Order: sequence, then C-alpha cells, then structure tokens
Amino acid sequence: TVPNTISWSPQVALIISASSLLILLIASRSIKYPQVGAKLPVLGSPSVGTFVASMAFGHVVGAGIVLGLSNLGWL
Amino acid sequence: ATKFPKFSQDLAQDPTTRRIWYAMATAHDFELHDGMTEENLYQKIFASHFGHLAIIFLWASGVLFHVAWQGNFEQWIKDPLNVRPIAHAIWDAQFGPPAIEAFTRAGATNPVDICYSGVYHWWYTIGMRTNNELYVGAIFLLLLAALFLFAGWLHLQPRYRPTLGWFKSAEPRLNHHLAGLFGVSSLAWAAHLIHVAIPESRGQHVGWDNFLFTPPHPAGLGAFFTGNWSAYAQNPDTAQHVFNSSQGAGTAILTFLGGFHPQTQSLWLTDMAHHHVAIAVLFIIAGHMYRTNWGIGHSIKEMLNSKSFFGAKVEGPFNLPHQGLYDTINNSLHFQLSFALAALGVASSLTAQHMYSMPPYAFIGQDFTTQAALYTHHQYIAGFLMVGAFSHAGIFWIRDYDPEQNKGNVLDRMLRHKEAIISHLSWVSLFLGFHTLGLYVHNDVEVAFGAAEKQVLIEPVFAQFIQAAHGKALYGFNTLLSNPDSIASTAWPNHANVWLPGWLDAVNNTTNSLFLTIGPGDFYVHHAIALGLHVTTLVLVKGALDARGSKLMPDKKDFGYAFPCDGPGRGGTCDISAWDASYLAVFWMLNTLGWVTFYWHWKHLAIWEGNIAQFNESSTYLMGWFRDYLWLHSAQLINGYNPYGTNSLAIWSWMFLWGHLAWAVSFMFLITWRGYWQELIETLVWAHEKTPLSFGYWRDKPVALSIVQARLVGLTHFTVGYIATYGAFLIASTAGKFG
Amino acid sequence: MRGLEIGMAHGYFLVGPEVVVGPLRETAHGANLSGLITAIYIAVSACLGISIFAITTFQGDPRGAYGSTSKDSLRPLRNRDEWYQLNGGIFLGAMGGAVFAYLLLENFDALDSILRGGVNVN
Amino acid sequence: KLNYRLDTDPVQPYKGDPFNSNFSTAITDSPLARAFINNLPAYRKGLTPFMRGLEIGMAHGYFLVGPEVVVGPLRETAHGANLSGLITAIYIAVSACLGISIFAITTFQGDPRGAYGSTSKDSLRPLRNRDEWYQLNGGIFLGAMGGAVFAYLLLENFDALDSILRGGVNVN
Amino acid sequence: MNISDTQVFVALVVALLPGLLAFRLATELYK
Amino acid sequence: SHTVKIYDTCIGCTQCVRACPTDVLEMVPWDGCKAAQIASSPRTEDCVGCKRCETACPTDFLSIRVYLGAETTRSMGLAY
Amino acid sequence: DMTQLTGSYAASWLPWIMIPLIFYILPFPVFALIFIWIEKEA
Ligand code: F6C
Ligand code: F6C
Ligand code: CLA
Ligand code: CLA
Ligand code: CLA
Ligand SMILES: CC1=C(/C=C/C(C)=C/C=C/C(C)=C/C=C/C=C(C)/C=C/C=C(C)/C=C/C2=C(C)CCCC2(C)C)C(C)(C)CCC1
Ligand SMILES: CC1=C(/C=C/C(C)=C/C=C/C(C)=C/C=C/C=C(C)/C=C/C=C(C)/C=C/C2=C(C)CCCC2(C)C)C(C)(C)CCC1
Ligand SMILES: CC1=C(C/C=C(\C)CCC[C@H](C)CCC[C@H](C)CCCC(C)C)C(=O)c2ccccc2C1=O
Ligand SMILES: [Ca+2]
Ligand SMILES: [Ca+2]
Repeated sequence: TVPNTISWSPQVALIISASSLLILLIASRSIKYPQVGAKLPVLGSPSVGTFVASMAFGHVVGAGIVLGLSNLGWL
Repeated sequence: ATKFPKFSQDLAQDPTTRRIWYAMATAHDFELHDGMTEENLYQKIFASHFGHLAIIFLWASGVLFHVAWQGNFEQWIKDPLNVRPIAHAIWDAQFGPPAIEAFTRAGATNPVDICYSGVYHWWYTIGMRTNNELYVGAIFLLLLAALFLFAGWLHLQPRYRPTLGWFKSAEPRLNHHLAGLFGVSSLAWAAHLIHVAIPESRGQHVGWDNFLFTPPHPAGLGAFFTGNWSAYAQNPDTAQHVFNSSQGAGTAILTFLGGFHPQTQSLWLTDMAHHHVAIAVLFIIAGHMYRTNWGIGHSIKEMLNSKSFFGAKVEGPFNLPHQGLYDTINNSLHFQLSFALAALGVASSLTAQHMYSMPPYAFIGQDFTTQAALYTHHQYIAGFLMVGAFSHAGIFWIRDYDPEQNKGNVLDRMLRHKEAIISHLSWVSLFLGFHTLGLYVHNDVEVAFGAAEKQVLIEPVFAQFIQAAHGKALYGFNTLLSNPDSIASTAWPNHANVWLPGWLDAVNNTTNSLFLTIGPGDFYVHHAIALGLHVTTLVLVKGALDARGSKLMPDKKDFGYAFPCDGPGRGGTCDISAWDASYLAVFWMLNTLGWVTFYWHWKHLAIWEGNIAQFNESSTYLMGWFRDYLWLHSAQLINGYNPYGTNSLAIWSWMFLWGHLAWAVSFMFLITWRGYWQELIETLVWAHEKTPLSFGYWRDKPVALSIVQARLVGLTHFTVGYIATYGAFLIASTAGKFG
Repeated sequence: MRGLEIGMAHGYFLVGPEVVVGPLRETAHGANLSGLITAIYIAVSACLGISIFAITTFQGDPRGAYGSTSKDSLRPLRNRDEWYQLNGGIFLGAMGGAVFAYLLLENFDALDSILRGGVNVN
Repeated sequence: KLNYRLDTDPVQPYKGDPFNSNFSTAITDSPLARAFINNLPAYRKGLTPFMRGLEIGMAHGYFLVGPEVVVGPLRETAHGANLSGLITAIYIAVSACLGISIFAITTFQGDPRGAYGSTSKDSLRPLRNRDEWYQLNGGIFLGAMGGAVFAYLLLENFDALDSILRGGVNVN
Repeated sequence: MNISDTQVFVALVVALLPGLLAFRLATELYK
Repeated sequence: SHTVKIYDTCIGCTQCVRACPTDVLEMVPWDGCKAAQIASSPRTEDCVGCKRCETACPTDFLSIRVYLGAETTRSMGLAY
Repeated sequence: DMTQLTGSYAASWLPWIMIPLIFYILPFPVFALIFIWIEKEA
C-alpha cells in the first residue's frame, strides 16, 4: 500500500517550526565553527551561515518527522 | 614456590596440597590479596559483576534455546492444562530400552525431561507464541551477554577504569538506580505488556514487524496527553474471555479489576500493566530525592549527622544518634553486601509467599509440581541469602568497623547491649522450643493411647481474624472486608473500592490458594517456624556481635573472620570464630526451611488430593507428619525402579538415594576430625614410599584437610544431600501422583 | 625399552575384562571391540598422566624423591628425557598389546581350530 | 616536530628488535598465541624428539584417513572406502617420513647451511641435531601409522560404535 | 515446529563471540 | 611461619618456654616484672602452632600469643 | 523405535557427538591443563 500522507494542518507547522527551533539552539552551541561570516538573545548569537544551516536542517529533519509519523499513524 | 595462586605468596610457598584447596577458597576474597588497594579492589569487583551478569544472560539464553530446540512450546500452547512442558532432551548413552521408553513421553519421540521451572507459563503470559520467537530471544541474550563481557573488559582498561570517588558517590548511584534501573525498567515492562502481551492474549499478533503502526488502544496516545485516562480502563476483558483468543476479549489496557482471570485462574494482564505503570511512576519520583549536581536534593550524610528537629535539640532521627554512619556504610563493602543480601532474601521469601496464592502466569496454578518447585526454590534461596547477610555483617564487624568513628551512635549501643540481645533471643528460642515440642509430644502420646480428643488444639484465632479482615467469610467473623457494611468495605468517602468485587471473589473461592483455611495444625507449625527463625537469628546474631571478641577470646578480631580455634587451653575453644557461627546457622536454616517446605507441601498435597481432612487431623502430632506425609507419599518415589521394571520416576528414585548418600558422607566430615586422618595419611605416605614399581611421587605433600576446610566440606555435602533428597521427593510425590 | 615391555604386558591383559563381563558381551565382535577400546582409553589416560607428571615434576630441582640429593632406589628415572622415552614406549607397547589381544580374540574360532588340529582336515 | 609515537603503538617491533623482519602482533606475540604455539608438540619445552614426532604423527595420521572415505572413489561401499582412506594415509605418511629422512641426510653434512647452522638463531627451528631429526622421524612414522589405524578401526566399526553411542547395546 | 538445522548452526556460531569475550575478560581479570 | 608475640604483662614464670615442644621460646633478662625476665621467640620458624605456651601461660589475659600464618613443612609437623 | 537414543529435533547427531566430547573426551585434557597451570614453578 502507499504510505499515508496527511493534508497540511497547523500540527505539521508545529513540527517543522519546533524542529527548526530546537536545531537552532543546539547548532549554535555544538557545531565547531559558528559565528563565521556575517552576523544576523537567548541564542548563542549565530551567524548567517549557522542560521540558514539550522533552518535548512530543520526543514530536512522536520519533513522526515512529518512523513514518518503520518506513515505510522503518529508512530 | 609456585605461580599459583597469583594473589597470595603465603599460599604459593605452601608445599602441601592445602595450597591448592585454599587457593580456591580465597580467590574471590579480593581484600586479602597481596598488594591490594581500595581502587583496584573496586575495579576488580566491577568487572566481576559484569562477568556475573553475562553469566546470568547466558543461562537465560540457554534455557530459551533448549526450549525452542527440543521442547514442545507450540504444542503446549494449544492445551496448557494437559500437555507436559519439556525442559530438554535426554542423551545418556548408557540407558536401557526400558529407560528410553519410560522417559519418552509428553508427545515426544525421544527421551525428554519435564520442565518444572514454569518458564512455559511465563513466556505464554508475556505474549510469546512460537519457537522462532524463543530462538530470537536466545540469540538476543547471547548478544547481550557478549556486550556485557565486552563492557567488563573495557572498564578494566586504563582509560576506562573508574576512580575510587566514582565508586564512592552514593547519591547519584541511588538516584539512577531508583529512577532508571527500577523505574524506567518497570515502565518499559509495562510498555511491553500493553503493546505486546495484552494484544497477544487477545488473539492479535504484535511483533517487531508491525508494532510501530499497531496502536495498543483505539483512543491512542491522545487520551493520555489530554487527561482522558479513564478511556484506557473502558471495556475490560469479560468473565467469559478465552486466553489467546478474541472471544470475550476487551479493549482496555489499564484496568484494576483485581482477583483472577476466570479461565487462567491468574492475575489480569491489564492489572499487571497498570501495576508496573504505577511502580514506574513511584520509583521515578523516588529517584529525585538525593542531591547530585544541582543543589536540590537531600544529602544522606547531613540527614544522618543532623541533631536539630526544627529548632529543638535531638540526638538524631527518632532521638537516636545516627552520626558517622554515612562513612561507615560508604567505606564498608561488607555492610552494603549485608543489606543487599538481606533485602534479596526478604524479596525471595515474598516472591515465594505471593506467587502460589496469587499466580501471575496463566494456568501455572494448576501445575502442582511447578508450584511446589518454585515455592521451595525461592524459600531455600531466601534462607541462604539471610545466612549470607548475617555472615557478612559479622565480616563487617571484624574488618570494617572501628569504634572511634562510631562512638556514641546506634551501632555502638547495639554492640554495648549485645549481651541483653543474645540472652533475650535465647529466652525466646527456649520458650518456643519447649512449649511447641511439649505440645507436639503430648498430642502424640494422646493419639497413641486412643485419646485424640485429649489433644491440646489451640486455634489460630489471630490469623483467622486477619483472614476475615481480608474478606474470608468462612470463619463467621464480620469485621472489615468480610462485613459488607464495614467502613473499610464501603470506603464511604469515595467508594473507589474497584478491587473489592474481584478480590472478594478470589478470596472466597474454594479452589485456589488465596488465604487457605487454617486450624490447630497450622498454628503449631507456624510456632515451629517461629522457633526455627528465632534460633537461626540467635546463632547468626551471636556470631556477628561476638565476632570482635568475647570473655573466652577477648582478642578475636585480631585472628580474622575464619580460623579453626584457639587451642585446647582455657577449657577448649572449638568452633569459636564467627565463621563457625555461620557454619552452625546453616544447619538451623536448613532445618527451618525444611519445616516450612514440609508444611507447604503437605498442606497443598492434601488440598490437591481432596483429602484436606487428613492434614487437618494428622498435622497436630508429629507421628502424623512422619506417617501420612513422608512414609505415605514415599511409595511412588521409591517404586520408580524395582525388580519388576522402571518408569519415569527412576531418575528421582536414584537421586533420592544420591542425596541420602551425600548427606551420609557429610557426617564423616563433621564427626571425625583432622588428626586421625593426618596420622592415616602419614601411614599411607610410608606405604607409598616403600612400594616398588610406584614411580609416581607427590609434588604437593599430601595432608589432611584443615579444620575449617573440613567444616566447610561437611556443610557442603550436608546441604547438597538435603537439597537433592528433598527435591527428588517433592518432584516424585507431586508429578508421579498428578499431571 | 622398559616402557615398551611394560606397555605390551599391560595393554595385553587390559582387554579381557570388558570382553568377558562388559555390556557388549552378548556378541563376540562387539565385546572384543569394547575391550580393545577400554584398553586404548585406559592406556591413553595413563600416558597423558605420565606426560603431565614429567611436565610438572622436572622444573628446576624436582621436589621430593626426584631431587638431585634424593637417594630413592625404588625411583631411578631421575631425568625428564628418560620419563618421555618411557612414556613413548609405554604408549606404543600398550597399543601393540591391546591390538594383539584383540586380534587373538577376534580370531578365537580360528585359533581354537588351530590349537585342536582342526585345520588339518583339509 | 617529529613524533613517531612508538611508545603508544599497538604494533611493536618483534622482541624489541626493529630490524629482524618481524612484528609483535596478536598472531605472533599475544599471550594466547604464544601459549598455544609454544606448547604444541613441535615446540613444547623438555619433550624428547621421539615424543614430539609421536604426538604429531598420531594427530595427522588420524585425520588423513577421512578425505578418501567420504569423497574417494571407493565411497560407494563402507569397507572399501575405509580401506582406501587407510591406504592413502599410509602412503602420504610414508612419503613424508622418506622426505624427513633425506632432509636429515642432506642438511646435516659438516656445518649445515641456512637456518640449521651452528651460528643460526632461528627460534622457530629448534631441532639443531641430526640425531634429533631421526628420533623425530621414528615418532612421526609410528604415530602416523597408529593414528591412521585408529581412525580405520573406528570407521570399520561405525555400526557397532553408533549402537554404542546410542545405547543400543543395552537391549540384551 | 521447532528450529531447523540452520538455526542451530547459526546459534552455535553466534555463541563464539560471547565465548571469546569471556576468555578476554577472564584473562584481563587474572592480571 | 607462625607468629609468636610476647606482651608486657609477662611475669617471667618460664612456663611457656618449658611447655614448647620445638624450642621456640627462651627467657631473656628484663626489668618489667619481679622475676626480672621475659619470654622471647627467636625461633618462630620452628613453631608448629600447638599453642601449648598459651595453655601454660597463667596471666589474664595471655602474655604470649600465637597467630597462625603461612604453612611450611616444619610448621605442619611433617616428617615426610 | 525406543531401543536406542534418537532425536526428532534438528541435528540430532549433535548430542551424539557432544556428550562424549564434554563428558569423557575433553575433561581429561582440561584436567591436565589445569594441573599444569597450578603446578608451575615461580
Ligand atoms: C601418581 C601416581 C601414584 C602411584 C604410582 O605411581 C600410586 C601407587 C600406589 C601403590 C603404592 C599403593 C597400591 C595401589 C592401590 O591398590 O591403591 C591405589 C589405587 C589407585 C588406582 C591409585 C592410582 C594409581 C595412579 C594414580 C594411576 C594414574 C593413572 C591415571 C589414569 C591418570 C589419569 C590422568 C588424567 C589427566 C585424569 C597405593 C595406595 C594408595 N594410594 Mg596411591 N599412587 C599414586 C597416586 C595417588 C593419589 C594421587 C592419591 C590420592 C587420591 C592416592 C591415594 C592412595 C591411597 C588412599 C592408597 C592406598 O591405600 C594404597 C596403599 O598404600 O596400599 C598399601 N594415590 N598407591
Ligand atoms: C576382570 C578380570 C579379568 C577378565 C574377565 O573375566 C579377563 C578375561 C580374559 C579373557 C578375555 C582372555 C581369555 C580368553 C579365553 O579363554 O580364550 C582365549 C585365549 C587364548 C586365545 C590364548 C591362546 C594362547 C595364548 C596366545 C598364549 C598366551 C601368550 C602369553 C601372554 C605370552 C607370555 C609371554 C611371557 C612368557 C610372559 C584372557 C587372557 C589373559 N589374561 Mg585375563 N582377564 C582378567 C584379568 C586378568 C589379570 C588380572 C591378569 C594378570 C595381569 C590377566 C592375564 C591374562 C593373560 C596373560 C591372558 C591371555 O593370554 C588371555 C588372552 O587374552 O587370550 C588372547 N587377566 N583374559
Ligand atoms: C552477592 C552475594 C555474595 C557475594 C558477592 C559474596 C562475597 C564474598 N563472600 Mg559471601 N556469602 C553469600 C553471598 C555472597 N558472598 C551467601 C549467600 C552466604 C551464605 C551461604 C555467604 C557466606 C560467606 C562466608 C561464610 C564467607 C563469605 C566470604 C566472602 C568473601 C570471599 C569469598 C570467598 O571465600 O572466596 C570464594 C569462595 C568460594 C568460591 C567458595 C567455594 C564454593 C562453595 C564451597 C560452594 C560449594 C559449591 C557448590 C557445590 C556448587 C555451587 C555452584 C558452582 C558453580 C560453584 C567475598 C567478599 C568469606 C570471607 O569474606 O572470608 C572472610 C567467608 O568466610 N561468604
Ligand atoms: C533433633 C535435633 C535437635 C534438637 C532437639 C535441638 C535442640 C536445641 N538446639 Mg540445636 N542443633 C542441632 C540439633 C538439634 N538441636 C544440630 C544438628 C545443630 C547443628 C550443629 C544444632 C545447632 C544449634 C545451635 C548453634 C544452637 C542450638 C540451640 C538449640 C536449643 C534451642 C531450642 C530450644 O531451646 O528448644 C527447647 C529445648 C529443647 C527442645 C531441647 C529438648 C529438651 C528435652 C526434650 C527436655 C526433656 C527433659 C527430660 C527430663 C530429660 C530426660 C532425662 C535425661 C537427661 C536422661 C535446643 C536445646 C540454640 C540454643 O542453645 O539456644 C538456647 C543454639 O544456639 N542448636
Ligand atoms: C548456560 C546455558 C546452557 C546450559 C546450562 C545448557 C545445557 C545443556 N546443553 Mg546447551 N546450549 C546453550 C546453552 C546452554 N545449554 C546455547 C546457548 C547453545 C547454542 C550455542 C547450546 C547448544 C547445545 C547443543 C548443540 C547441545 C547442547 C546440549 C546440552 C546438554 C548437555 C551439555 C552439552 O553438551 O553442552 C553443549 C553446549 C554447547 C555446544 C554450547 C554451550 C554454550 C553456552 C552458552 C556456554 C555456557 C557457559 C556457562 C555460562 C559458563 C559456566 C561457568 C561456570 C562457573 C559454571 C545440557 C542440558 C547437548 C544436548 O542437547 O544433549 C542432549 C547438545 O548436543 N547445547
Ligand atoms: C608373578 C607371578 C605370576 C604372575 C604372572 C603374571 C601376572 C603374568 C602376566 C602376563 C601377561 C599379562 C603377559 C602379556 C604379554 C603380552 C605380550 C607378549 C604382547 C605382545 C604384543 C605384540 C606382539 C604386539 C604386536 C603389535 C604391535 C606392536 C603393533 C602392530 C600390531 C601388533 C599386534 C602386531 C604367577 C601368579 C603366574 C605365578 C607366581 C609369580
Ligand atoms: C586450533 C583450534 C581448533 C582446531 C583443532 C584441531 C585442528 C583439532 C584436531 C584434532 C585431531 C585431528 C585429533 C586427532 C587425535 C588422534 C588420536 C587421539 C589418535 C590416537 C591413536 C591411537 C590411540 C592409536 C593406537 C594404535 C597404535 C599406536 C598402534 C596399534 C594400533 C592402534 C590403533 C591401537 C578449533 C578449530 C577446533 C577451535 C579453535 C582452536
Ligand atoms: C574423610 C576426611 C578426610 C580425608 C579426606 C581427604 C584428605 C580429601 C581427599 C580428596 C580426594 C583426594 C579427591 C576428592 C575430590 C572430590 C570428590 C571432588 C573435588 C572437587 C574440586 C576438585 C573441584 C580429612 O582429611 C578430614 C580432615 C578433617 C576432618 C574430617 C576429615 C574427613 O572426614
Ligand atoms: Ca590344512
Ligand atoms: Ca548388552
């Protein structure tokens, strides 16, 4: 059977936003070279490259989580 | 000198056979090893614990593999009440055809042993259904044992050897073992019960291939996060539910029905799941009590050393000085081992007492031999654990206790009124023994003279009152749970007594082991059990408290835990060490557990016969025990092989003798002492030296076994004979007489 | 040579007991095989014992009767190499004697005809 | 600036000599590998050369019978297959012992060439005397013949041994 | 239906790893 | 070998030396007691551990103590 | 038949070989190894 994919709803927006936000906190405190290049609070004051990388990885991880849950009926 | 033992130069220079023997007896006493430091001691203990865990996992893997390979698990599933579970196959190339025919049974085409450990019922209850699942579990346990062996090796490497401070950090260890080792493990087991065991008991297959997308409950996890927890208790299994099928099956995952499942006569799986959920929550909460790294939390040393009760001056908790104890336990591995062994013994006793009355496994209550074997096994293990707890308490007294760091605290006070403690224990033991034995022999004489009515038959009214308070209406008492109008039965403020219907149904059922009816014989045997417990405690406590010294030997602490004697001077000092007290107490532990298991087995044999009156009328005099329990039930056991042929009991028949042999052998080690054998060995040495063609010659000079070694060997033979004889009798009298 | 003679004698007589009163005594061939196997097993165990005795006894100055200063006339093999030569002789002689007894017992009918002149009929 | 880091090297030079064409590895220098190899009959301390050859011969003669019994050209019949396996072991062992004899004849003339010279320090080749090689050969031949016959006798008696190991001899 | 020949052989092969690791741990503890 | 120790409560009664079956003890000059002598154990290598000296000692508690230790050929009392 | 030891389980020859090996073939070599270990001079 074709794995289930759910229609767009505020819950998938929450999953993607939370994944991007949590990655933003972790990356600015864990990656080897943050604050490299141009600069953009509670964060570690990440650079432009760090922030864009966090958002891109938030989309990558968030998409995997959204399809992963929707496949299994929310795991 | 020899290289072996590596850990003792004193033994390595010994030119006699003793060097070998002691090398085995002191190998695991790491503290006495040459050049031993505390940090190395802790690291070696940690690695040894890894090894022991690996051994346990390998044992479980072997049990699973042999059941999956040679057992009849799948056939037993289809009819647990009439199929004999198979432990493993028999390969004894010196059997005759009659033995092969006798041991070929339980639907097998080859000789097999009948499993009595109850693992079939346990695996059936937790959702295992196929031999492939058992094989996968065995492979996984092999891998887990390999992982733990690798961890043990790794934590001995220089970079991974933990420091002494890591081993001495009590608070984080307590937090992690309460919240994670106890709480998280219980939560994971509840998860396994909810996700796997209950659906399998309802005829639905859940495994690693489909558990990710098969919700255990229709309401899903949304009911838990919203707070609609009651949805998990809705629609429980009906009273007509058939195990391992959807007929009469409910959908609830966490109920509190109580009592027993009507068909399996065992505890509800949903009840067990909710139990483990609650236990996990409680232990996770408890695992946050102590301060580790964030300021919050109690400090055990501060609590023990505290002397102020909200401003008022107190000597300590309950106005008792507990100061200095934190360092006493923290620096004494024997003290911690004493608590560990005592707790494990109490837990094993509780397991034995609660598993027969409240069977947790489907149909395990109808496997009489399995029930008897499990009860006896766990009770004997509990007795051994208690003996070990007190032995290591004595070892702590000798090795780890120093008076100045414990001046004034409760331990010092106990050491200071040890005389009163021991004398009062002796008084209790004397009273119990005198009156119990006197009443027994009075009843024996009266029954022998045809006057059974003249027996003194004291009713156990207190225990009967407790049973009535628990809901047993047989005795006519109308108190608490046996009174439907009682404040306890109604629970007037809330009426949340959702256990009471099922619990009362189980209590008042006449075909189970939940609060068995008791009479004068139960009273007398319970007082005999109390006598045994008090005498064993007296021996162990007298050994522990006198370990440091007595009037006969004021300087005992300077001679160690285990030494033979202090010579024939001052009247003679045989068996004066605390080790000798533990040696003596093992005999009383064996006697007490023998009484306990005799009582349990005879009562349950009478129940299973349909001849409860035999136990009721015969247990009040000792000739009844001798005749109607031992002599009456030994017939099938001793007829396992005879001049007319053999049957499946032959092994037990042989082992029954084997134990009787080992027991007899122990007497030789316990009655005859060393010097006789030393002189005989000297004569044999002369004989060998003067005989031609005997080119052999000893490299270690043959000597008689030492005094302590002889006591230990005799005790080992005695215990092995005791256990083998009683186990053979138990299995033969229950299995050859029932299913 | 000492080991060879001792082995021949011992392996020769060790075959008999299982041949006569063993559990395969109901049939001749099985009984003879069981006797030969028992002799082989006993001799191999004894030779392993001799080997480990030589290994453990002769380290440095041997303890007891095999030391340099010992004067035990009943134990004359004072060197490890003598013990190994003796063990080799013992093993070979024991195997040979066991096989000789096994061959004699396997051919019991032929040997009985031999010792009664029954082979002279034709 | 130059850090060979030999002190932390898991693989060390063999026996402390970096120029002996060898390494200290798990195969060559681990405690288990050294214990196993040095206690084989070829290297066991104190063994006489004849006793070395005996143990080696018994082991090799025993297993050399097997291959022709199972996949040989006489495998169709039990008795024929066992005879062919015994003969094959005898032929191989006798040929090997002939090679050992002529090795001793040619190697030990004057000061032997190569690893068997007086100044050689080959620890893997300790039999430095001609008489040791002949004692070894006598043990090899007698051991191989005995081991081959032992395997032959067990295979000849496979039916009896199968009943033996299954308890079938206890019927009567 | 009990396990097959292949499963028994696989279990025997797998059990080699805990055996070797146990030997390693025993030799390390003997140190 | 066993260890034989003599404490300052010795009264120099010479009984332990007389009781020893292997001549481990001897009397040496001393000033701590009226007898002006004290027991000594210069030859503890010959001590078998019989504890006859402890039996013979009249002081309370014992002025001479024997602690069994590593066993040798002569401490086990072996004639072979 | 019930006149001999047999096995309906997979690889029934395995007990046939392992019982002798563990119980009366290997134990004597193991005892010899232990004896060598415990008698070695320092
Ligand atoms: C080593 C070597 C040696 C030798 C040689 O060389 C010997 C010899 C003798 C003579 C002289 C005499 C006679 C003989 C008979 O009859 O008896 C025996 C039997 C048998 C069988 C013994 C045995 C023999 C050998 C040991 C054999 C071996 C072989 C095997 C098989 C091995 C195996 C190995 C494996 C590894 C296991 C004797 C005797 C006596 N023993 Mg005496 N030994 C010895 C050893 C030993 C040990 C270990 C011990 C401990 C247990 C003892 C003990 C004893 C006693 C109790 C007595 C008595 O009584 C006797 C008498 O004195 O009289 C009089 N002893 N020696
Ligand atoms: C238990 C127990 C017991 C038993 C069981 O029951 C027995 C048995 C038995 C039986 C199987 C027989 C028989 C078989 C008939 O009858 O038939 C055949 C014959 C023939 C074939 C014969 C023919 C003729 C021949 C060949 C001759 C001989 C030769 C020689 C050896 C040489 C000599 C050299 C110099 C001069 C010495 C016998 C004989 C015996 N023996 Mg008996 N064992 C016993 C013991 C013993 C002891 C201790 C001693 C000592 C040491 C002994 C010695 C001996 C000798 C020498 C002998 C021989 O001549 C043999 C024969 O091997 O053979 C082949 N046992 N083995
Ligand atoms: C977790 C449990 C546990 C642990 C870690 C220990 C640990 C220790 N105990 Mg202890 N003990 C325990 C439980 C435990 N015990 C119990 C339950 C009892 C009551 C029976 C005792 C009774 C006891 C005594 C009386 C003594 C110790 C001693 C010791 C210390 C040295 C061990 C020794 O003598 O060398 C290793 C010892 C052995 C290997 C003993 C040989 C085996 C015995 C004879 C059993 C016979 C074997 C039997 C036939 C089959 C068993 C199974 C088989 C596989 C072996 C060591 C710290 C000794 C000590 O500290 O000396 C001052 C000491 O004197 N213990
Ligand atoms: C059948 C066997 C048996 C019996 C009856 C006893 C009895 C006793 N043991 Mg005991 N014991 C035994 C075997 C036995 N042991 C064995 C095999 C060992 C292992 C070595 C031990 C190890 C042991 C230890 C280590 C301890 C005891 C203790 C006790 C006493 C506590 C129980 C008590 O006071 O009851 C009441 C007394 C009795 C039941 C004894 C019988 C009294 C008789 C029947 C009175 C008859 C009077 C009559 C006029 C006599 C006739 C005249 C006659 C003199 C000719 C008691 C005297 C403990 C103790 O002394 O505590 C105070 C203690 O510390 N025992
Ligand atoms: C501890 C677990 C354990 C136990 C007690 C047994 C017990 C038994 N097995 Mg067994 N077995 C096990 C695990 C176990 N098995 C595992 C995991 C496998 C798969 C590799 C096997 C595979 C197996 C086969 C193929 C056969 C047996 C057989 C037997 C029986 C005769 C003994 C024998 O030949 O051993 C043979 C054992 C092996 C081939 C491997 C055993 C591997 C285990 C894990 C080693 C355990 C070591 C132990 C934990 C360390 C002890 C420490 C010491 C202080 C006590 C006996 C009932 C025979 C049988 O059925 O006879 C009728 C037989 O032919 N077993
Ligand atoms: C003292 C005396 C006596 C005794 C004696 C005896 C005891 C004897 C024995 C004897 C014996 C017991 C003998 C035996 C012998 C043997 C032999 C003679 C053998 C031989 C062998 C052989 C010849 C072999 C060969 C072989 C080999 C080597 C290899 C290949 C195969 C074969 C087989 C060929 C009497 C009493 C009479 C009298 C008095 C005195
Ligand atoms: C390394 C190792 C291994 C391997 C092993 C092997 C490779 C083995 C082999 C083995 C073998 C391969 C063995 C064999 C043996 C043999 C024998 C034991 C023999 C004997 C013999 C005899 C006894 C003989 C006799 C005789 C003679 C001498 C003459 C006359 C005739 C007769 C026959 C009698 C394994 C993988 C497992 C594991 C890991 C480690
Ligand atoms: C019989 C006996 C002997 C003689 C027994 C001796 C010398 C021991 C003999 C043992 C033989 C040589 C081997 C027995 C081996 C066991 C069957 C199993 C041992 C298991 C371990 C090796 C693992 C004493 O020395 C003795 C000393 C003090 C009090 C009582 C006695 C006593 O009763
Ligand atoms: Ca003719
Ligand atoms: Ca027979």
